[PDB]
Amino acid sequence: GFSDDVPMVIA
Amino acid sequence: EPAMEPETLEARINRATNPLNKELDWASINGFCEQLNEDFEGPPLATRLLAHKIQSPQEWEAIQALTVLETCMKSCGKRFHDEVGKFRFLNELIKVVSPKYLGSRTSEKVKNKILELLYSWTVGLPEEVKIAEAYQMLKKQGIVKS
Repeated sequence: GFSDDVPMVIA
Repeated sequence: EPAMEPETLEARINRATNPLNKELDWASINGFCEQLNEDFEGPPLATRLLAHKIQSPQEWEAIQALTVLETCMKSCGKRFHDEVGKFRFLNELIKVVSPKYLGSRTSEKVKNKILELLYSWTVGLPEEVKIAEAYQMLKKQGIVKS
C-alpha cells in the first residue's frame, strides 16, 4: 500500500 | 499544589534548549525523553519540535537540541527510533548541512555534530535503513566535516 513517510531530500 | 496535568512537550523542549541556559539542563533533557512516550501523538510531535530547534540560527539553541536528540535516541525505544529513522525527520537534518538549503549559514559546530550523530547511528543501529541511506547520500554529495 502506502508509505507513511516522504521522499528523501537530496543535499 | 504541584500540578497533576503533564507538562507539555513544547514547554519541556523550550526549557531544555533555552539559549539562556548557562550549561546543559540535564533534568529538562532527561524529562523530555521520558515524557514523549506518554501518548500516540508524542514521538512524532517530539521529532517535529526537535527538527525546528536544530534549524535555529542561534548556535547554542541548536547544539542543545542535538544533545536532546542524542540523549533520546539512547533512552527512548521503538516509536521514537521509528520517527527519527523516517525521511520526514531526516530531511530536516539534511536541510541544515546542505549548501542548497541552510548549510551556507549553519555553524560548523552544528553541522559536524549532525554528521557525528548520523554516523554513530549507522554503526549503533544498522537496522535503520533510511538513516544509512541519508548518510550515504550526504557523503556522495560531498557533505563533510569542516
